[PDB]
Amino acid sequence: DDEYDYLFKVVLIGDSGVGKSNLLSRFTRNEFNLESKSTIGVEFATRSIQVDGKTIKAQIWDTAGLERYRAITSAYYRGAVGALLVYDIAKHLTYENVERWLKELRDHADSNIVIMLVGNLRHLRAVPTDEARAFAEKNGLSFIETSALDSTNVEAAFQTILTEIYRIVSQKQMSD
Amino acid sequence: VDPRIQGELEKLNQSTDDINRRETELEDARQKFRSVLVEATVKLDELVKKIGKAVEDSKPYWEARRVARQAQLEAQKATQDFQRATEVLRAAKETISLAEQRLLEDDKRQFDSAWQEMLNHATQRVMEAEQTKTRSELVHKETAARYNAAMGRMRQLEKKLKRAINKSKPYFELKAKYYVQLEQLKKTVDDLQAKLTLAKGEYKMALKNLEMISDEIHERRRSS
Repeated sequence: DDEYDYLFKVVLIGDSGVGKSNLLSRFTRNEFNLESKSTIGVEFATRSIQVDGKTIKAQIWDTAGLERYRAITSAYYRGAVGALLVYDIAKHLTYENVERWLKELRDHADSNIVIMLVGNLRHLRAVPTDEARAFAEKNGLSFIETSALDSTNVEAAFQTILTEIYRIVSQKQMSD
Repeated sequence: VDPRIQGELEKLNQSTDDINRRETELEDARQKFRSVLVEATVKLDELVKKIGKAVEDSKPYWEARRVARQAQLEAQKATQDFQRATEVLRAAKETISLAEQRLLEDDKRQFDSAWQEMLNHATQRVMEAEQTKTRSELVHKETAARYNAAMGRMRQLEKKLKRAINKSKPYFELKAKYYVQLEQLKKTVDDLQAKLTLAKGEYKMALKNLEMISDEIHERRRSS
């Protein structure tokens, strides 16, 4: 089943209190049989789509949020072409630490990767959508917020960031 | 703390770039194959249009030439087999007993198998070497006859279709060239495919030993 056209690396970063694994678990086919965050420190999960006639297989490296003994961040961010900065729309500490995670990206990732900011019933609006949208606008990033019951915009988010990455690599290939 | 994670991780995000690179090279090879095949078909077609019907009805001749070349190669291989069979024979006769040699050669009228019980036991290997040699000579002369048949056939067909063949030479020459180029480019495509598959194999392997590390932590934590 290894029939695809491109292989893109996408990292999942952000505050730990957002619970990224449950929005991931719906679309991602985890490749391992046990939790890889407490053991290895990163949880891999692969997703394939089709863009412009070609097949895009992107592998998502998950968390490393327990960065108390993760000197593996150099290899964790290297080679990545996509980055998802996930915060919770019910917490403001996550939205404030978005700057910190962006510092981690600029320090450990490439300067041309595609970054998208994602915002994740009982709690009511802690982060205004317009403020986060303008924040992503001023920082040159994508932006889409989504909950866990109506997971349409997270699928559209995956297709969006992957489509932008394919645009970058195809424009690089068209300058041979 | 943590054991072998970092090295396999680095290997993984390297095999990503290796996979992408091999894939791009493979796709360029496929494109070159496609464009060469298109160019070949249109060029050959226009050469048929400007050459006429000579190419079509001159086709049995070139086929007879193909079967003639095959009969030639098979004939050569059979001659080789005959030669090595002969050397096996004489090297077996090096067990001398020269009287026994010309006892075998002079007449195989009534060999009477009971003589072998009375003389050198190494005559059996000599005799079976003679058998294999005689059969190799049979296939030698047979394939020689096939070669002569194919040769004379293609020549009488040649003299029957002389004008068409000479008028149709450039089409079959150009088609030969395009076929050689096509098989070379297809070889390139196959080799790049093999490199790509190998890279994906390395990726899958690094992933597998990574989840192996995780599973080794499972039983270590299970001890409690």
